[PDB]
Amino acid sequence: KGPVPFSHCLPTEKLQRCEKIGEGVFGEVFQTIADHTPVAIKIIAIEGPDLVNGSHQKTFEEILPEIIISKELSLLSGEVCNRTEGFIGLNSVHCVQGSYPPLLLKAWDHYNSTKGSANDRPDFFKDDQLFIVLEFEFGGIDLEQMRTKLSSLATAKSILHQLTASLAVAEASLRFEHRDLHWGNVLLKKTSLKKLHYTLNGKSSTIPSCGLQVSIIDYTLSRLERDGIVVFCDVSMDEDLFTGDGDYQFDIYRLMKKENNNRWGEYHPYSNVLWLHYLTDKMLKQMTFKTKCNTPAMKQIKRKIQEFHRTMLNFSSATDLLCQHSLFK
Ligand SMILES: O=C1NCCCCCNc2ccn3ncc(c3n2)-c2cccc1c2
Ligand code: NA
Repeated sequence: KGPVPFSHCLPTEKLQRCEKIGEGVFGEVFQTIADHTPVAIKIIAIEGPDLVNGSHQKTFEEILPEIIISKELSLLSGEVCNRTEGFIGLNSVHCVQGSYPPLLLKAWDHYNSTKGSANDRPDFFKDDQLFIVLEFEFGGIDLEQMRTKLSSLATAKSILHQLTASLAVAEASLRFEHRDLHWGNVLLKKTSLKKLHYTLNGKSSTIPSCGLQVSIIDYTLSRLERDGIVVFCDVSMDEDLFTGDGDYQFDIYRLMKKENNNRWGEYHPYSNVLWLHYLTDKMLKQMTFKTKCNTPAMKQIKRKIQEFHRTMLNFSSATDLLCQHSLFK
């Protein structure tokens, strides 16, 4: 039948090792260890009548899109014709019932103390409350938190290339749009591989890693389709999403709406190009590299990224960028 107790997904040892790693209107994301293996746990309240972080809770039906999308993107690491590891593994999904575990509140508190939270402390849920718990592969640390930690603009180039490739592969296989690819949703993890591999419509290629593997996460707003069945988040009646300021990020939401005429069911892979532009913009303006571009070779990489910034909005998809933009030649 129905939901399982929190303790089914989060036994004592696993709860004791939880550290909060991020948040959103949806809820909370923690890192922990499951079977000696780091994982990320995303916890979303469903079906209740309380306001949570300023919104009503989703119904089970309303969470299925994100579950579906998470599974599809996870599957791309093991496909053949259109293959990428540039999203994240989905290990499990559960529906749990209970009040919020005190140990997760303790982790929540530590995060609020050190980084600050925009969320309601999740301590008001009763013992009949339902949640969806998604357990993901642990993908490393977000680009925003790594903004002063990267080696050089060659590393930035790798990151852009990886992101563009991953998005292209998902466009080709799934008519995917991420739709919220701010720099908090780009993860970086060390790899000893010198080259990373992807396959796009049957053609395989490689990207120099610069020692990092990128994972694109958080599919709250994402869209895709399969066999003409579209799965998406309909934000056509959201006001607040389109009225932010203070960062180019908030312009991207408005520019998406302009591109799609507020019809979020449609496929508009230009949204992927918009997010990639926003990300290039962050690379050129808000990162501090450990090695400056004061050699001719590194200056040259900078000029290519500036050229990418200046021209990429004339491309129609991540696929168009990957296949045709001079940056990737
Ligand atoms: O919805 C998700 N994230 C939204 C909040 C940002 C947390 C960003 N930081 C990290 C750090 C490491 N990891 N590893 C996996 C994930 C993850 N997230 C992850 C996976 C799927 C969704 C989200 C997050
Ligand atoms: Na990944």
